[PDB]
Amino acid sequence: MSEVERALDVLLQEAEELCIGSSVVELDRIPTALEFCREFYSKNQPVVIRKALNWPAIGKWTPKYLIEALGDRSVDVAITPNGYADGLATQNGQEYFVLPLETKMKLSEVVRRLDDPTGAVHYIQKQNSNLSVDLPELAADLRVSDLDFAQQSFNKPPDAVNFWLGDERAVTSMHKDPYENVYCVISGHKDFVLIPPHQLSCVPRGIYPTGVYKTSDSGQFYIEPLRDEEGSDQFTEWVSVDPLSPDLAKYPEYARAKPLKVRVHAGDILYLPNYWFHHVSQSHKCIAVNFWYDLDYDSRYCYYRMLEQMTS
Amino acid sequence: MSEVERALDVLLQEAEELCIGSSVVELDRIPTALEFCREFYSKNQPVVIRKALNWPAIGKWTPKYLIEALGDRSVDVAITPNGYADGLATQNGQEYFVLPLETKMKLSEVVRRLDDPTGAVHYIQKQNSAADLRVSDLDFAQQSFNKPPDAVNFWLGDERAVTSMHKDPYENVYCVISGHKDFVLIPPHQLSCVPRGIYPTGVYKTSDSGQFYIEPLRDGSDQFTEWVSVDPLSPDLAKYPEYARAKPLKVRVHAGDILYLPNYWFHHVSQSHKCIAVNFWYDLDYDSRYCYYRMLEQMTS
Ligand SMILES: [Mg+2]
Ligand SMILES: [Mn+2]
Ligand SMILES: [Mn+2]
Repeated sequence: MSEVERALDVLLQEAEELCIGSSVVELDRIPTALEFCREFYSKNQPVVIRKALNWPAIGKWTPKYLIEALGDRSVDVAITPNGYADGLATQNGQEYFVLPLETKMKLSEVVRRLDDPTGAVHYIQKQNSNLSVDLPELAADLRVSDLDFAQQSFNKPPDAVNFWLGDERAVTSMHKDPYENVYCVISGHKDFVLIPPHQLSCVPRGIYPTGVYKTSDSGQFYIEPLRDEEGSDQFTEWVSVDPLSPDLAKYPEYARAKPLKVRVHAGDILYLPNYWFHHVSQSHKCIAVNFWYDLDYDSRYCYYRMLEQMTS
Repeated sequence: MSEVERALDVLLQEAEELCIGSSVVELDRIPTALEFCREFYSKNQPVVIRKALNWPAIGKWTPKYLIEALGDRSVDVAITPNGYADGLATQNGQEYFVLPLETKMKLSEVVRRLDDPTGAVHYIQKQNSAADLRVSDLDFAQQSFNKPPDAVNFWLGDERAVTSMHKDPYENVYCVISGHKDFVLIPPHQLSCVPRGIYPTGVYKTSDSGQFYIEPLRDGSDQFTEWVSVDPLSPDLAKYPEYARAKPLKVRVHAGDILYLPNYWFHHVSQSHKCIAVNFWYDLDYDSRYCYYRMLEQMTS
């Protein structure tokens, strides 16, 4: 055992014994601002609040209603053959991190293609504050003030408000974000697998060549590698494990992770704290809105960077 | 640089660019419980609140008044020859970590011996948990700790009494009643910059002749203690060059001020002569920072 490995062992053993990040707390009532700050924000600890929201959207947001309310405008949509936008796929003996095929099409076309269980996998996943930038009308059916219990801890308005509408086959592969995340399912349900930052040494991460999904004149999908001016591949660091069916012989370290499963239904709120690993699945035609707030830096970020150094 | 040292250098580089724990925040008024939780508790960030308390004590309490109040009672007094209780001391060519000679003498003699610079260094340290204090003024912090104080300690002592650098595993709310207290503080993540050593523990004892000496303490093979080796006021940067990378903070806390010293922060304390203070300890609520700190301790072992 190296000294670095001994230190990582100490970290994991202490966090296990102290029950750090070992569960998703489940509440039936929205907590006070002080409660949220003390018990979840300051501990970097996820919580799900059941049936917290009765926004008008939760009732009325249907694909048909959205087509009418948005005037059937053209929307940006991501397409993959496999359902893994921003995810690993193999071609000609090489594993790539692949970006989705991104295109524009009328919302009605998106919905028609969500109804074809055979064709390519579609997802309105653009994030980048796509709700407030590209679909501001939708904001009228939300009451963001209801999120105050959490916002007072972040102490700033959302840095992004995002809209998700997805196929059942669209899976978000495990990754982390540098934001505090308040996730609100409007219709259907989302299934989360979550892993806390301090378990970084149990999550295998690899450096992969990057590609993008393109389609041939025949409509056949393939991966086009991104190979830049310097000649080399364009590389991306990405989580290597599939949480739904992990290969513990290939990745012994993942045996030491304790992933947490939570399902979030229409009207539920999920607080996903900054730098938590998450893998996301969804019911068919699931609609969700999420609010991202920039993180307030402390020593835990510096420790996380140190862990990245140690596990490199 | 080795693997462990490359990791520590990454830690310190990231904390230096973000200036983590680079300043003791200064406040004019007592914050809300939410403000304190969001800004200070959750960030492990020390803060000093100026002229925050208007307790009766701050006016009344003196050696003279305390005499008449408790009535010349016998009190728990700590005594040292050098003024370094829980500090390092040399004897027989070997450096020891020495606990204080603890005794019980009546409080009128304490005051007499305080202004004799000829004698030993004395100070009173009591853990009794009154009507001259408005403890509710600290609710803002209590609500963030979500439990009453685990201890309330009274302190009265000599300017010669120096509390050497060390860390505590609890949240500290320090309230100065009379005089001022000088703190040198160091963030926990700078542990690798603070040189530590293993020392044989002892206790101070007086002779037939009243002469002080360190009695090596034992359980046989005698006990040992890990203790910080550097003196922050006159550091030896040639003997301890890693300490050049630490960035200590200095803060003076006056009568009526409140200092929040977060758990596991290194601190070296001094004070004016006959300074009086109280402080409230709260047992920490364990989080990821503590686990990282145990890891960091393993890396600097
Ligand atoms: Mg796998
Ligand atoms: Mn994400
Ligand atoms: Mn202390």
